[PDB]
Amino acid sequence: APILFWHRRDLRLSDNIGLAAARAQSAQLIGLFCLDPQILQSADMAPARVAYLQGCLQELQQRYQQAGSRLLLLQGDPQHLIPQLAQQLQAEAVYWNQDIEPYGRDRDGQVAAALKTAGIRAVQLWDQLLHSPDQILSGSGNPYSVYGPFWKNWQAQPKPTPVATPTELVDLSPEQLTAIAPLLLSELPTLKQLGFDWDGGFPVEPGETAAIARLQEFCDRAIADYDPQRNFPAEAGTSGLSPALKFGAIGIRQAWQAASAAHALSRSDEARNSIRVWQQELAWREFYQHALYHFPSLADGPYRSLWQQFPWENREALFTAWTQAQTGYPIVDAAMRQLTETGWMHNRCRMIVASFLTKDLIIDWRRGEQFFMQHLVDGDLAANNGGWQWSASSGMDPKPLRIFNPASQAKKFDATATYIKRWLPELRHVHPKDLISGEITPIERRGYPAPIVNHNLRQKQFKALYNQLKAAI
Ligand SMILES: Cc1cc2nc3c(=O)[nH]c(=O)nc-3n(C[C@H](O)[C@@H](O)[C@@H](O)COP(=O)(O)OP(=O)(O)OC[C@H]3O[C@@H](n4cnc5c(N)ncnc54)[C@H](O)[C@@H]3O)c2cc1C
Repeated sequence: APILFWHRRDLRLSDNIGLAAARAQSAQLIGLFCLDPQILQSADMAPARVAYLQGCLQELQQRYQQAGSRLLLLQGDPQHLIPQLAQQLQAEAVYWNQDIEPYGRDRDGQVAAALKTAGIRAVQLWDQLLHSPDQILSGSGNPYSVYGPFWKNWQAQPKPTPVATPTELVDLSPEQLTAIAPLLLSELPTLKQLGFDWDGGFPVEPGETAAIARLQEFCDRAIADYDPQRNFPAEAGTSGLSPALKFGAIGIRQAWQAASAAHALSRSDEARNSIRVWQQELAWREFYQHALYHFPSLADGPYRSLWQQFPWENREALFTAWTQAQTGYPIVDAAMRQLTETGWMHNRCRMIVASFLTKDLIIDWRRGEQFFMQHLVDGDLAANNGGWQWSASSGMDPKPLRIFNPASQAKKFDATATYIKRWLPELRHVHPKDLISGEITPIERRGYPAPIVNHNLRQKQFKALYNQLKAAI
């Protein structure tokens, strides 16, 4: 009677809540991962993400072998294959860590129900969050739609520490392997076999080992300057751990512990502040994940009533130029180029290009949300939807109407155009002054396009549409 542990976005053996809980029940612990066609074949899957995922799985296969058992690989529909696998193995139970997204939660409910019908226990525990969505509630027992109060609560809650890595596992026998032979893939498919290609690199190399190494390195040095270095795209001031957190190559308790230890080690007020600021970013992460959990309709698009009626202009040609980094706005194009070429973008840049697509181009932001999901190595529904709702204050933590001025943003966060010239080398000959203002002479512009829109006119247009709608309602 073995216990199966179903991995999804927790591709590591260390600090894994459900895995550690399973090990406490049995040493005959076998891991499994199911390549779900509804996920892998989605038009919203990003090649960079498949590449990172695949790399994480290669290491996980090794970790299980070294631990004493193995990682089973399946390809097909979870609610059909997992119960069948469990039944063929006469599994005592199937464990996994809970999801916050609509698809995963619906899927899990079905798998759990199928397992129950088969008389097999299903244990679903919280792992990817320091505090589950049901632990953080207002005085009236309700979820938060405003960040301030959420943080006040979240910050005061006792923090959990990392759990133990399972050891001394017992592998499946030949007879057990024969019983499940039909449900398994003989080996982990290569990226190319899956029909994907990616050669743009990663913010952090794939796998548990690389993630843990990055966390330690960051907390050992860079984290001390996080504030204000986190604001400048030209600087490598952030952790680059986003895909590791999205796929769980690193445990959230490990991340919190490393930062906490660095804070206790530091004797500098500035360093301590920088570390606290990084820790709060983890809080923002939970704010958006808890929001998606409590208000799943957020995934459908503009949340607030007014925004569900916004008269998006939707000029496809403008959207296309945005996707191809041909907007004529240096700060925006450099950012879009970084995204398509490397699958990652500095947060200040995500804010900048999002504001541009939504406010300047006036394109339904779901188009941008989707493009980001089709290219981000860290593409995450909760954080991505949170970022795009943010571009219009159409969801959680709404703020008064505001429109970023690309030139103002560039001058403030890329004052010497170092980031711009880095991703737009064909403009390295241009003075930072003009790259920031976005006013480049045709001769020095070469093949670089002219601005696709006039910011002042677009800003007036967006405000006019907003004010007219607000009045009509
Ligand atoms: C339009 C838009 C889309 C976004 N899309 C994503 C996305 O698909 N996936 C993703 O994980 N984040 C997204 N972000 C949030 C963000 O830009 C980062 O998580 C990312 O830049 C991570 O870089 P890092 O790992 O170096 O972050 P660090 O600065 O080192 O922060 C550490 C961790 O905190 C979390 N984090 C930081 N900023 C935020 C935030 N604003 N919201 C949620 N989590 C945050 C991430 O897990 C990150 O790895 C989006 C933001 C915007 C404005």
